[PDB]
Amino acid sequence: YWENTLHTLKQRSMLSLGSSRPLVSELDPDAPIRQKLPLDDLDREDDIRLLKYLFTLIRAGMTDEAQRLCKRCGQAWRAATLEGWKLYHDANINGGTELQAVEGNPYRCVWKTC
Amino acid sequence: VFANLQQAQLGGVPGTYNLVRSFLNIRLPTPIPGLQDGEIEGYPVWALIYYCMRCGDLMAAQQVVNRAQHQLGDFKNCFQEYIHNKDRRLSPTTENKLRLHYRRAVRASTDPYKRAVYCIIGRCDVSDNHSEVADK
Amino acid sequence: AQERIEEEVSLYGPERHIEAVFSYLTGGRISDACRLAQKSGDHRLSLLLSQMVGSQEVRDLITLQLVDWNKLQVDHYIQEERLRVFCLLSGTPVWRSSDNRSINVCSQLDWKRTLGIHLWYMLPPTATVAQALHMYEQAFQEQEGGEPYACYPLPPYLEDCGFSFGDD
Amino acid sequence: MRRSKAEIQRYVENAQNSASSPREKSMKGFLFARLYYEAKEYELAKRSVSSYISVQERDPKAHRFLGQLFEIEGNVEKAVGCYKRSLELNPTQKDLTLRIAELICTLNIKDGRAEYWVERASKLFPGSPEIYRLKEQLLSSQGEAGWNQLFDLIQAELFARPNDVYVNLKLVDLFLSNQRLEEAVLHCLKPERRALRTDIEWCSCVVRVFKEYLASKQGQKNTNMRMITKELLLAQCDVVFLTLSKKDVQKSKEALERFDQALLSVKQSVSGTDASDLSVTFYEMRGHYYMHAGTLLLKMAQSCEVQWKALIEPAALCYLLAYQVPKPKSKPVKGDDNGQGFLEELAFDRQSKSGHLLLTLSHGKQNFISEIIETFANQCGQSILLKFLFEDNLSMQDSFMGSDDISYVENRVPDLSELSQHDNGSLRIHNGDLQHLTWLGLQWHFLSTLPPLRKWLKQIFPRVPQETSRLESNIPESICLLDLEVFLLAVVQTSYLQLQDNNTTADPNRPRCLPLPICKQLFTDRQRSWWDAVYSLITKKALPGTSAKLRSVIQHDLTTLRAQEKHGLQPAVLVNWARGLHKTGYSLNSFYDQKEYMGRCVHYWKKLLPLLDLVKQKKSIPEPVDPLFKHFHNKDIKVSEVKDLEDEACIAFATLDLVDGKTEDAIIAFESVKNVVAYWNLALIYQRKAEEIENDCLPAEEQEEFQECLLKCKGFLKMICDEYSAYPSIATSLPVPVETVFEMLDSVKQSLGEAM
Repeated sequence: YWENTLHTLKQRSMLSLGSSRPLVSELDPDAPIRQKLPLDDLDREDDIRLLKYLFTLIRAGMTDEAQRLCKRCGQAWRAATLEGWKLYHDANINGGTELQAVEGNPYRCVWKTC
Repeated sequence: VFANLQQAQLGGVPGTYNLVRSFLNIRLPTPIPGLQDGEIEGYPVWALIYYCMRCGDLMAAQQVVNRAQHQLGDFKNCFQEYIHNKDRRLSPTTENKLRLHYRRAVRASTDPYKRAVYCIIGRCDVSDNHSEVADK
Repeated sequence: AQERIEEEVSLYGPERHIEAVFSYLTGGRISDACRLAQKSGDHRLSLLLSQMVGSQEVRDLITLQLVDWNKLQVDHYIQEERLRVFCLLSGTPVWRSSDNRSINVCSQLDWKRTLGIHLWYMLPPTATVAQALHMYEQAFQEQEGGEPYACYPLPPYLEDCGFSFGDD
Repeated sequence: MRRSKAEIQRYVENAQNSASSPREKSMKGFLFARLYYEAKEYELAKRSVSSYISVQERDPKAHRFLGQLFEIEGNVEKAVGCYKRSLELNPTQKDLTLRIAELICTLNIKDGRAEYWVERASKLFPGSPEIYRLKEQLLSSQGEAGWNQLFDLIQAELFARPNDVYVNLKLVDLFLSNQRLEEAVLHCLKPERRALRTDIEWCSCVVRVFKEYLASKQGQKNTNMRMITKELLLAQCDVVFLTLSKKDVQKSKEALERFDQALLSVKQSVSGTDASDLSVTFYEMRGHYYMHAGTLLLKMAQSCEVQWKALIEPAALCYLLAYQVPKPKSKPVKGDDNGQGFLEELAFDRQSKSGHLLLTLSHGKQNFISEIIETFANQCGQSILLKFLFEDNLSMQDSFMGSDDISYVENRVPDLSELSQHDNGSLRIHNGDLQHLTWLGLQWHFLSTLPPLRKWLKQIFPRVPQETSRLESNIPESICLLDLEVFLLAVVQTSYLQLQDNNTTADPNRPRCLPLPICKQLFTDRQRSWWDAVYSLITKKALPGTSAKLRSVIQHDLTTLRAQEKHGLQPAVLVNWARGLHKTGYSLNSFYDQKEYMGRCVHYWKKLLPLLDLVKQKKSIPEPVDPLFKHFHNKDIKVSEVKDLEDEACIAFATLDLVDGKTEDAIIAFESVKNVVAYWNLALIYQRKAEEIENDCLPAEEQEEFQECLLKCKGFLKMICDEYSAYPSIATSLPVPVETVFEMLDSVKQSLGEAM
């Protein structure tokens, strides 16, 4: 992913030309959405298609295939973000029992407020 | 040709050879990569021969061969014989030599028209596709 | 850290948003930090705070993404801002790449905040305070004959004056 | 630089005007010094870094920046002073050592501290000619003694760590400049330079030195000159191979042209009744050049330009030529054995690669090689391929083959019996090359002929691994050949899966297999780290330092390899691994290895059993959460395959019973299993029992037992024949056609009539 963006950045860095437009700073999925300046309509369309696939996979109630596609492509940020509205499973009473109270957070109130 | 009229990037001119040349100039007037020998008035000789073969104008093909004197190799006589023979009689030894030349060299050029023309002349395989799979 | 953050919010405000976020991440606050973030326009950090509070899966995923980026050789063009905020999120003070790139977040400020970050983001929450302080000692001392990657506890009036110290 | 100087100057001016705080200036003097150095304010940066050092005497980065600013300005004394202070406060720093060395060299005041920093930088990373040129500029103040000390330090660093290839190259260049051809030749002819012949620049320098030696000393021509020329041509071939493996085309074409010119000159010099090792060397180099031309043709075809499906003919011809080129039969002429071994190894590797490429590109056609030989064996075709390779360059007079005549020379047919020996010989060189191992595994999987992985590991590692043959363990310091084979099968399957996914994403017109330089790396960072840790454990323990991390990675990988902690894995890949282990056990005859394979398969089946119930209940399919594996949806198991998986598990249990010895238990298990493979295994067990009975004495009493065993096996054979006649899918489901069944039936009906 980000092949065209990387090529444009390389051209701008090696020849001072090839980025006569609102360019980006970093190659992160949150950098343009934070700087409020987009880039490449083809990349936006590909991201829209990937989000369509993620929505079709999540609506069915699946997560394994979702993270599989995330690891295959490279957009696991959505799967990493969609894991904050959970809650700890307080059931551990000793050390021999497996640690299952690690998923979730007590800040679900501020999460749903945001 | 009738749709492209006359005053539109060298329109159709009366005569079979002139109509074929006008159709070639309408389709691809620029020199296609993979040119050999010379050209007829700056037009692709291989594409012209392919268009003449596809149209079936054997007299126009003969006219093109007669016009391409120094713009081609030593296969003008073979082209003339292939055009004049309805049963395709251009010497079995010459046909085998052309087939061997096509199987050896003419197998990766950037000229699909020239490749198809050489394949048709040498009588190789049963189907040779280059760039015709496009709703045509 | 309440007094520290309440005297530091007056030194860094709107125009100092980068250093304000850095101080918030080094302190480990949630309430006023998320309030200021949602008042300014920082929704990514507000959404990621809950995922950071517990569950090291997101941290491992971000570390794997950083490793993939270092392998693809894009850190030369990616600014140090995202790298250092990802390092602060993971818990490491200094990150070393395969291209002689050392991204430091400067965790040698206050030993209390350093130990808090090491206990929260660095070490898992299932580690006791004894193991946490042992790991901190191995960090700012030596484990196999390397360099200390932390700070040494000193009196507050002693940190004001400089002393001949090194990375040995 | 990323920010504008004027912009950052305006920013710092606004920051100083909005709140002029000397306390904040002193506390951020380091960042202020960096900003001033970026905006070109040396005095302001120096003042800021001085205030920062005065308020906090920590972090040698401030002293380093102050020394850099002083060096940029002009105060070299204070610059080198701050640099030495920073390097003494810090443990070590390559940049600091280089800066101190260059400052001392510019000041022409040689001291011991600079030499100590240079030695530390060499112990850290002795690469790059910068260290060599700094040592030269430091020791040039003495002269002959300085050069002797430089050579001694270079030799000491090379003995400490073999990584001074560029240093040796620059030393040879300095010798050539100072007119030391004999010393350069003596340094190049060292026995330790054979392992360092993997650098294009070093090999080119060696070739140039040998050419200069030949041009200077030409009055003699004996074994020394022959060895010099042989080493020069070997280095040229290595340059060609490295330039082809690289991602460039221009240098590869230049190296190919140089090699063609050298081969033409060698042929012209040999053409005069010569029967020695020179002819064998020329044949081996011709085969290597043919393989190189085939690789170049494949690379230029796999670039979305020409017809990749039509460019197979010249590559196939070159591979067939390199395969038909024979190998040096022992030693033709004694003397060049040190080079003869490398030549034989390269010939074996070239033959194996050419055979694999031919068998993967022929698409199962045997007449393809004959058609290629018939349609490409003339001067016209030779000139055509030469012009296509060298881009309309090097004609018949420049090529070694253009001067001769082609009369349809016969070639050799690639055979599996020879390819097995070629692979066994190439594994000794591929020892430690995970990419080469994965490539060979993929080639053999595509060829549908899997050699014994036990013999593979035995040929790879000549020694016995530490604490091998372990079924279930929890110690990372105890790997085993079972886990090694499991990991090899897993990485081969994941590479095949990735290649199939890429082919389905791109276009279905992709070739069957791709070379290693085209496939680049066939592993991941964690996989390479685990392979290095396994290699270290085989070569006895790990290196001090990262041994803890290596053991942790080994344990984390073994937790998933030995099916210790269930983290989520697909059943299809595990079933494939179990089938591969069963095939490897059936291919061998050892009892202990077969027992270990059966035990591992039974453990895998018992670990998969709790996962088979989730598929019948219509649940979710697990996936590998570790970044090690890359398996996806290409190897999946549907709901209707649970019965087949249970039948395979029962067959595995019955085979375990048969290998252990409980023949009655294996027989009743196969009888309970309602599969045709179960009846086939029952017939096989009956035939094995009959053979074991017949192997002993055959008087007049065991004949009844032999006859009843023959009848028991003939009953199952007849029922299998009836099932096959009722449904033709029985022969397809059985791993063996009806031909062997009919042969065994005829053998039984012929042996039933015997009377001892």
